[PDB]
Amino acid sequence: PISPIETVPVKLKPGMDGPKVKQWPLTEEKIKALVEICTEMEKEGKISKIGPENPYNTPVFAIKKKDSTKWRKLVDFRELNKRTQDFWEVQLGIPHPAGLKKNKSVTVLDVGDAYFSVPLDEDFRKYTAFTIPSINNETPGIRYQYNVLPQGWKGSPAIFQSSMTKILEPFKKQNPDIVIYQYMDDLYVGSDLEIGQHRTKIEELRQHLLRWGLTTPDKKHQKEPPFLWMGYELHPDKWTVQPIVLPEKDSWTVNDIQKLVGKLNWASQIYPGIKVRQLSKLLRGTKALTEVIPLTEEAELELAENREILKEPVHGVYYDPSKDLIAEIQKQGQGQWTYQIYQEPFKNLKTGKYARMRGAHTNDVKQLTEAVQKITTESIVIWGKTPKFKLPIQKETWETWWTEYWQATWIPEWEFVNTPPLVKLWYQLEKEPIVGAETFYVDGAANRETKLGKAGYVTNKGRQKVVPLTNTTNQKTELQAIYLALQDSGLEVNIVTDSQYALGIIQAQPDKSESELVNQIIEQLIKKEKVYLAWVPAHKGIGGNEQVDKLVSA
Amino acid sequence: PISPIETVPVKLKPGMDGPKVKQWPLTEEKIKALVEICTEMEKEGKISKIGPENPYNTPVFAIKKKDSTKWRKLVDFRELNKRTQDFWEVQLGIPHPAGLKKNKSVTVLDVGDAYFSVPLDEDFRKYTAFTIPSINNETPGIRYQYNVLPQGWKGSPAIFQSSMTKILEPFKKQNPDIVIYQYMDDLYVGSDLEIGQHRTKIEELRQHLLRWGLTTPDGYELHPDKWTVQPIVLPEKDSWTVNDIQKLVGKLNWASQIYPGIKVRQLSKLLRGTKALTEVIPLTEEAELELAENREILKEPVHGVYYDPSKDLIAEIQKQGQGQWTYQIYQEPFKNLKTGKYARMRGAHTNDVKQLTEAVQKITTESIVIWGKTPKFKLPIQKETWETWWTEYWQATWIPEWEFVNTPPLVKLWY
Repeated sequence: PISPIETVPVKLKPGMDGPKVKQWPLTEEKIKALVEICTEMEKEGKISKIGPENPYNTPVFAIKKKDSTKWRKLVDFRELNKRTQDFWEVQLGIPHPAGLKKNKSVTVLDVGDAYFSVPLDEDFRKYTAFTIPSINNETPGIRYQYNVLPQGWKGSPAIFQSSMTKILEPFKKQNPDIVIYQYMDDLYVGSDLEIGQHRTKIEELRQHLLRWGLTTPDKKHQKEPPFLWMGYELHPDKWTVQPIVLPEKDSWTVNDIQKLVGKLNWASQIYPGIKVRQLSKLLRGTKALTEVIPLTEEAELELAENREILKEPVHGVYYDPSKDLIAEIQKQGQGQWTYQIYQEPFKNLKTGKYARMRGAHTNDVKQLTEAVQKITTESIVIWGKTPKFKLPIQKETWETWWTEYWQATWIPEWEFVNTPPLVKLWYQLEKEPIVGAETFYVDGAANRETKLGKAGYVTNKGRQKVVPLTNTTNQKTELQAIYLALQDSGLEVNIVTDSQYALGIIQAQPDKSESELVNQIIEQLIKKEKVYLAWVPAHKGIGGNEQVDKLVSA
Repeated sequence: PISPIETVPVKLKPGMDGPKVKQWPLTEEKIKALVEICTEMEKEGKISKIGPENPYNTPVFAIKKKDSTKWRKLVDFRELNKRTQDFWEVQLGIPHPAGLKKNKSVTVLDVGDAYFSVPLDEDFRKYTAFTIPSINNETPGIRYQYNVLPQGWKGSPAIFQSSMTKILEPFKKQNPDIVIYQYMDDLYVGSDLEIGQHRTKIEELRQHLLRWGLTTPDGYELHPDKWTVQPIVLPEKDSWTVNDIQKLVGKLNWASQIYPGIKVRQLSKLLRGTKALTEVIPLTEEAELELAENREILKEPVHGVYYDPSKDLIAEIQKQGQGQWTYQIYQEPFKNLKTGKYARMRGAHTNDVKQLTEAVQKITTESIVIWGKTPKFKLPIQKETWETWWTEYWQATWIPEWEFVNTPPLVKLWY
C-alpha cells in the first residue's frame, strides 16, 4: 500500500533531535471526535497504528467548523518544524495575473487533499508521531504517525510542489503549447485549443494525475467564465481580486492569530504596506494553540492599518506581449508615490503606491529615482522586461542633478509627462562665492555633561549673535547656527562652517526631513537667491572659528 | 570503482553552513538563454537537477548580448567562495609574477571551460546549488547542482592548478620571455613586445590549449605601461580670493593625513581675520615658501606603504567629473598603493552606472595584474540602484566584494 511517487528524503537540522512534547487533554467529545477522524485515516492509509516504542510526539487539538460544518483535526507541528531541516521554500514570490495571457480557453482543477496524497520518507515518519489523548484514563492513548505529507508540517508545501512538477513534466513536454500553472491546491490549465479539444486534454490530465494518485473531483471549473485562482477572480477580459476579509474578534487565541498571520502573508503578496511585525511578536512565546494572548497597542493598530489597505479593491487587465509596456508615476504628499503600469491607455495592468524612508534627511527626486527601481525590478519579475517610463520632471531638470550629485545615478528610457504635481530642485547652492555679499563665519557646540550649548554668527561687516540652547547636541547646535545665518541675512549670503556633517546634509539638497530644524533651513534656502556654503576645518587657525570656536565653550 | 580517492575532499569553513543567497529577477532574454545553456550542461552531465531538500542556493545570470559573442552563464559564487576552505599551499609562499605589470601587452583568455572536466566531491556538490527563475513565477523554478568543478568557484582553479601547470609547462619552456598568470577562471598572458609576434603567440597558445583539450571561447588587450598614477594637483590661482585660500587650506589638512611633509602655518596665518570670501587677498612672501613644500611632497609616493599579502585590498571610487572618475587602492587607511583616473565617458555613452561598472572592472583587472587579487569595493552608489543594473553591463568572469558609501571627501580631493 504505497504511492509510486518517489519520496523526497528528509533529515532534521544537524545535531538536533525530534519533538518530544506532552499531549494536553481536550474534552470528552473532542477526544471521541479525534478517534473518529483518525480511525478514518488509518484505513485510508494516511497514518499508521504506532506503539510505545517510539520516543517522539506532537500535540493534537480540534477546531469546530469551517468547510462543510462538522469535525476536523489539527496537529501542532511548531516544534517539529524548528527541528526540521530548511528547504528552498523560496519561489521568488507569488505570481501575478497581469502577468497572464489571453487563453482562448482555461480550466482550473482543485487538487483535493493534495498534501494527503503525496508520500513521506519512511526515514522521517517517526517524527510526525502523535498520541491521541484518552477520555477514560484507564485506557492508554492510541499513538499514530503520518505516512503521507502532514497538513501542518514545514516541508509539506515545498515537497508537494516538487512532486507535482515531476508529475506535471511529462504532459508538459508532450504539450509545449499548454500553460500549466500551480500553487497549493490550485492548478491552472490554459490553452490555444477550442472547447472540443480542450475539455479533452483536461480529461487526459485529470487521468494522468489519477494514475499518480492525485485526484481532481467533479466540481472543477468546467470552463466557467469567472475563475477563482489564488484569491483572484479571472474574468474573460479583466481580473479583480477576491475580497480579502479578516477575522473580527475581541478574544484571540494562539491558533487564530497564527491563522491571521498566515492569511496576512497571502495578502501582502498582493497588497503593499502589510506588516506582521507586531502581531507575530505575540506569537514568539511557546504557548499552547488555545491559550488566549492579549493584543498590544502595536498589534491592534497594525490590524486596523492592514484591514484599511484591504479596504481598497484592486483590478486590472491581462498582458499582451505584442504591445509595449508603459509605467507612469505620480507625486503625492507625505512622501507617497503612485504608479500605474499599462499596455493600452486607461487599461491598467497593475497599480501601486511607493513609500520608503530613505533616511532622516531626504530629497524628492532621490525618492522618484528609488521608485523607478522598485517598479523596474518588480516589472521584470512579472513580465521579463523593463517598462517605458513616463516621468513628471523636465529632461533638463534630471540632467542637472546627475551631473550635480556625487553618487552615480541612472534612469532608463523615459519621457516627460505634464501632470500638476511636478518635482524639481527648490534651490541651488553656488559653486563659487558671491561678490560683496555678507559672509557669515558660523559655529555651534555643546557639552554632554551639561546637555546645553551655544550657537550663532559673526560676519565680515562686524555683526554678531549667539543664543544659548536648552536640550541640544554638539551637532544639532552646529545646524541651528546656519539657520541663524540664513534667517538674519540678506537674500544673497555666503556662509562658512567647520562641520563636515552639516555641510553635507545641505549639499544633498533635501526636499523635506524628519528633524524640524532642517525643514526650517530648507524654507530659507527656497526663499534665498544665491547661497554659497563653504567649508574649513575646526580647531586650528581658521578665520571665524578662532574667535567663535574659542575654548571652554558655553 | 576501488576506494573513492579520485575526487579531492573539500569541506566548508568550520562552524559555517552553505550559502543560502536568494535569486534576483532576470529578463526574458536572460532566463531564455540560461535555460538553453543548462539543458545542454544537463545532458552533458555537468550539472544535475535537485529537489527542495537542498536548502542552499547561489545566484546565476548570463553576460554577452548584442553583436559580440554568445551568452556566457555566470554564477555569483562570492558567498560560497567566502565559505569554502582555503587550500593549505600551492599559491601561498611562492606566488605572484611581479613582472606581469611591466609588459607592453597582456591578454586575458577565459579558461573556465577547463573545469568542466574534473568531477566535484559528491559531498560538496550540494553547496553549488543554483536556481533558474521564471517570468512571473510560471515555472516553480529550475534547480541544479554542479557535478564537476563550477567556473566562478574558487576551489576549482586550485584543484586544477596542478593539471594547468602540466598543460602550461611546454609553452613556459618554449617561450621563456612570456609571463602567464592564472587567476581563477582567467589566464593573464603577457609579453614584453609586439614585434607583431604578440598577437600571434597568443593565437598560438589558443591553438595549443585547443589541442590539449581546452576550448577557449570562439582576447582583451591590456598594456600596463601606460598605467600611470594620478596625484593631487593644486590650483595656480594668481593670489586670488580668501575662498581660494580656504579651498586650499582645507584640502591640505586632509592631505596631512597621508603625509605631514607639508605645513599649515603661513597660509593659515593668511586666514586669520574675518575678511569676506570674495576678497582678492595677495599671497605673502612666507606663504610661497609653504607652496614649495606642498607641491613638492604631493607628486611623490608615500612612506610606510607596502603590499601586505595578508590584508584585503580596498578600493574607493569617486565621480570626480561629468566624464571623469577617480579611484584609490589601499589596505590600511591613507596607506595608499595606487591612485588613478578613468575618463571613458567620451568613448562610451553618458550613463553613470555603466561608467562605474566599466571602471570597477578596469580597477579590478588592474588590481589582479598588480597584486594578484580583487579589491573590496566601496561603491559611490545606492544599494538598490546598483543591484538592478550592473549585470546588464558586467563582462568579467569574476565578481568582487562590495560595500555602499555616502561619500565624504568634501574637498574634491584630486581635481
